[PDB]
Amino acid sequence: HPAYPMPFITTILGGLYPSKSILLSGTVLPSAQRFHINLCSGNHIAFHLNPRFDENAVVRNTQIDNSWGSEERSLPRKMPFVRGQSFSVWILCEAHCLKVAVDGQHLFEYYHRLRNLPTINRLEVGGDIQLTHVQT
Ligand SMILES: CC(=O)N[C@H]1[C@H]([C@H](O)[C@H](O)CO)O[C@@](O[C@H]2[C@@H](O)[C@@H](CO)O[C@@H](O[C@H]3[C@H](O)[C@@H](O)[C@H](O)O[C@@H]3CO)[C@@H]2O)(C(=O)O)C[C@@H]1O
Ligand code: NI
Repeated sequence: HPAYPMPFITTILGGLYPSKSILLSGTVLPSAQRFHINLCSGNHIAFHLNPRFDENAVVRNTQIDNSWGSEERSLPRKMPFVRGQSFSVWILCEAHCLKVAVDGQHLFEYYHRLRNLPTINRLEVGGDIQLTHVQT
Protein backbone atom coordinates (compact mmCIF):
# COMPACT_ATOMS: atom_id res chain seq x y z
CA HIS A 1 0.00 0.00 0.00
CA PRO A 2 1.50 3.33 -1.16
CA ALA A 3 0.65 6.77 0.20
CA TYR A 4 -2.00 9.42 -0.36
CA PRO A 5 -0.87 12.81 -1.63
CA MET A 6 -0.21 15.34 1.15
CA PRO A 7 -1.99 17.45 1.90
CA PHE A 8 -5.05 15.34 1.12
CA ILE A 9 -8.38 17.06 0.55
CA THR A 10 -11.64 15.30 -0.27
CA THR A 11 -15.33 16.08 -0.12
CA ILE A 12 -17.52 14.19 2.33
CA LEU A 13 -20.73 13.92 0.30
CA GLY A 14 -23.75 14.36 2.52
CA GLY A 15 -21.60 15.93 5.21
CA LEU A 16 -21.81 14.80 8.82
CA TYR A 17 -24.70 13.39 10.86
CA PRO A 18 -25.16 11.18 13.94
CA SER A 19 -23.45 7.79 13.49
CA LYS A 20 -21.23 9.15 10.70
CA SER A 21 -17.68 7.81 10.91
CA ILE A 22 -14.42 8.98 9.34
CA LEU A 23 -11.38 6.73 9.70
CA LEU A 24 -7.76 7.44 8.89
CA SER A 25 -4.59 5.39 9.14
CA GLY A 26 -0.99 6.31 8.53
CA THR A 27 2.44 6.70 10.04
CA VAL A 28 3.91 9.64 11.90
CA LEU A 29 7.17 10.71 10.27
CA PRO A 30 10.44 10.02 12.20
CA SER A 31 10.98 13.68 13.08
CA ALA A 32 7.44 14.97 12.77
CA GLN A 33 6.73 18.32 14.39
CA ARG A 34 2.94 18.34 13.88
CA PHE A 35 0.11 17.16 11.64
CA HIS A 36 -3.59 17.91 11.45
CA ILE A 37 -6.93 16.56 10.36
CA ASN A 38 -9.61 19.13 9.58
CA LEU A 39 -13.33 18.72 9.01
CA CYS A 40 -14.36 21.80 7.04
CA SER A 41 -17.51 23.69 6.15
CA GLY A 42 -17.09 26.24 3.38
CA ASN A 43 -14.43 28.68 4.53
CA HIS A 44 -14.52 27.47 8.15
CA ILE A 45 -12.79 24.61 9.95
CA ALA A 46 -15.46 22.92 12.05
CA PHE A 47 -12.99 20.59 13.75
CA HIS A 48 -9.20 20.85 13.78
CA LEU A 49 -7.43 17.82 15.30
CA ASN A 50 -3.80 18.83 15.69
CA PRO A 51 -1.28 16.45 17.37
CA ARG A 52 1.96 18.29 18.20
CA PHE A 53 5.21 16.44 18.90
CA ASP A 54 7.18 19.60 19.64
CA GLU A 55 4.71 20.47 22.41
CA ASN A 56 3.71 16.87 23.15
CA ALA A 57 0.00 17.67 22.95
CA VAL A 58 -3.20 17.12 21.00
CA VAL A 59 -4.86 20.43 20.18
CA ARG A 60 -8.49 20.66 19.10
CA ASN A 61 -10.16 23.83 17.90
CA THR A 62 -12.55 25.48 15.47
CA GLN A 63 -11.87 28.35 13.09
CA ILE A 64 -14.50 30.66 11.63
CA ASP A 65 -12.87 32.39 8.67
CA ASN A 66 -9.48 33.24 10.15
CA SER A 67 -10.53 33.36 13.82
CA TRP A 68 -9.48 30.43 16.02
CA GLY A 69 -11.65 29.69 19.03
CA SER A 70 -10.55 28.46 22.43
CA GLU A 71 -8.29 25.40 22.22
CA GLU A 72 -9.04 22.12 24.00
CA ARG A 73 -5.95 20.17 25.05
CA SER A 74 -7.10 17.88 27.86
CA LEU A 75 -6.06 14.23 27.60
CA PRO A 76 -7.06 11.32 29.88
CA ARG A 77 -3.75 9.58 29.26
CA LYS A 78 -0.37 9.97 27.60
CA MET A 79 -0.02 11.41 24.09
CA PRO A 80 -0.96 8.38 21.93
CA PHE A 81 0.76 9.59 18.73
CA VAL A 82 4.47 8.72 18.44
CA ARG A 83 7.11 9.74 15.89
CA GLY A 84 7.80 6.97 13.39
CA GLN A 85 4.82 4.99 14.65
CA SER A 86 1.76 3.85 12.69
CA PHE A 87 -1.64 4.94 13.96
CA SER A 88 -5.33 4.95 13.24
CA VAL A 89 -7.86 7.64 14.08
CA TRP A 90 -11.60 7.08 14.29
CA ILE A 91 -13.85 10.13 14.32
CA LEU A 92 -17.46 9.31 15.22
CA CYS A 93 -20.07 12.02 14.84
CA GLU A 94 -22.89 12.10 17.38
CA ALA A 95 -25.73 14.59 17.69
CA HIS A 96 -23.96 16.77 20.26
CA CYS A 97 -20.28 15.99 19.76
CA LEU A 98 -17.53 14.16 17.93
CA LYS A 99 -15.98 11.18 19.69
CA VAL A 100 -12.36 10.48 18.76
CA ALA A 101 -10.47 7.25 19.27
CA VAL A 102 -6.81 6.62 18.47
CA ASP A 103 -5.42 3.13 17.90
CA GLY A 104 -8.75 1.60 18.91
CA GLN A 105 -9.16 3.43 22.22
CA HIS A 106 -11.42 6.40 22.92
CA LEU A 107 -9.39 9.53 23.57
CA PHE A 108 -11.73 12.52 23.84
CA GLU A 109 -15.01 14.17 22.91
CA TYR A 110 -15.40 17.50 21.13
CA TYR A 111 -18.73 19.29 21.49
CA HIS A 112 -19.97 20.61 18.15
CA ARG A 113 -19.29 24.33 17.69
CA LEU A 114 -20.54 24.33 14.09
CA ARG A 115 -23.86 22.51 14.49
CA ASN A 116 -25.18 22.34 10.92
CA LEU A 117 -23.67 18.86 10.50
CA PRO A 118 -24.60 18.33 6.83
CA THR A 119 -22.58 21.43 5.89
CA ILE A 120 -19.38 19.86 7.23
CA ASN A 121 -18.53 18.22 3.94
CA ARG A 122 -14.78 18.55 3.44
CA LEU A 123 -11.84 16.66 4.94
CA GLU A 124 -8.28 17.99 4.88
CA VAL A 125 -5.23 16.15 6.17
CA GLY A 126 -1.82 17.83 6.31
CA GLY A 127 1.49 17.91 8.10
CA ASP A 128 4.14 15.41 9.11
CA ILE A 129 2.64 11.99 8.44
CA GLN A 130 2.45 9.46 5.66
CA LEU A 131 -1.30 9.04 5.09
CA THR A 132 -2.06 5.45 4.09
CA HIS A 133 -5.84 5.21 4.20
CA VAL A 134 -9.03 7.17 4.59
CA GLN A 135 -12.57 5.84 4.98
CA THR A 136 -15.12 8.63 4.60
C1 LIG B 1 1.36 28.47 6.78
C2 LIG B 1 0.68 29.28 7.87
O1 LIG B 1 1.20 30.32 8.28
N1 LIG B 1 -0.47 28.81 8.35
C3 LIG B 1 -0.50 28.16 9.64
C4 LIG B 1 -1.64 28.71 10.50
C5 LIG B 1 -1.57 30.24 10.69
O2 LIG B 1 -1.17 30.87 9.48
C6 LIG B 1 -0.63 30.65 11.83
O3 LIG B 1 -0.83 32.02 12.15
C7 LIG B 1 0.84 30.43 11.45
O4 LIG B 1 1.20 29.08 11.67
O5 LIG B 1 -1.63 28.07 11.79
C8 LIG B 1 -1.84 26.64 11.73
O6 LIG B 1 -1.77 26.14 13.02
C9 LIG B 1 -2.47 26.88 14.04
C10 LIG B 1 -3.60 26.02 14.62
O7 LIG B 1 -3.09 24.75 15.01
C11 LIG B 1 -4.21 26.73 15.84
C12 LIG B 1 -5.28 25.91 16.53
O8 LIG B 1 -5.69 26.53 17.75
O9 LIG B 1 -3.18 27.02 16.82
C13 LIG B 1 -2.19 27.91 16.31
O10 LIG B 1 -1.27 28.16 17.31
C14 LIG B 1 -1.74 28.88 18.46
C15 LIG B 1 -1.16 28.26 19.73
O11 LIG B 1 -1.61 26.91 19.86
C16 LIG B 1 -1.59 29.07 20.95
O12 LIG B 1 -0.96 28.54 22.11
C17 LIG B 1 -1.19 30.54 20.77
O13 LIG B 1 -1.70 31.29 21.81
O14 LIG B 1 -1.74 31.06 19.55
C18 LIG B 1 -1.29 30.35 18.38
C19 LIG B 1 -1.84 31.09 17.17
O15 LIG B 1 -3.26 31.12 17.19
C20 LIG B 1 -1.47 27.27 15.13
O16 LIG B 1 -0.53 28.19 14.59
C21 LIG B 1 -3.23 26.39 11.16
O17 LIG B 1 -3.56 25.21 10.90
O18 LIG B 1 -4.00 27.35 10.99
C22 LIG B 1 -0.79 25.97 10.84
C23 LIG B 1 -0.69 26.65 9.47
O19 LIG B 1 0.39 26.10 8.74
NI1 NI C 1 -10.17 2.35 0.97
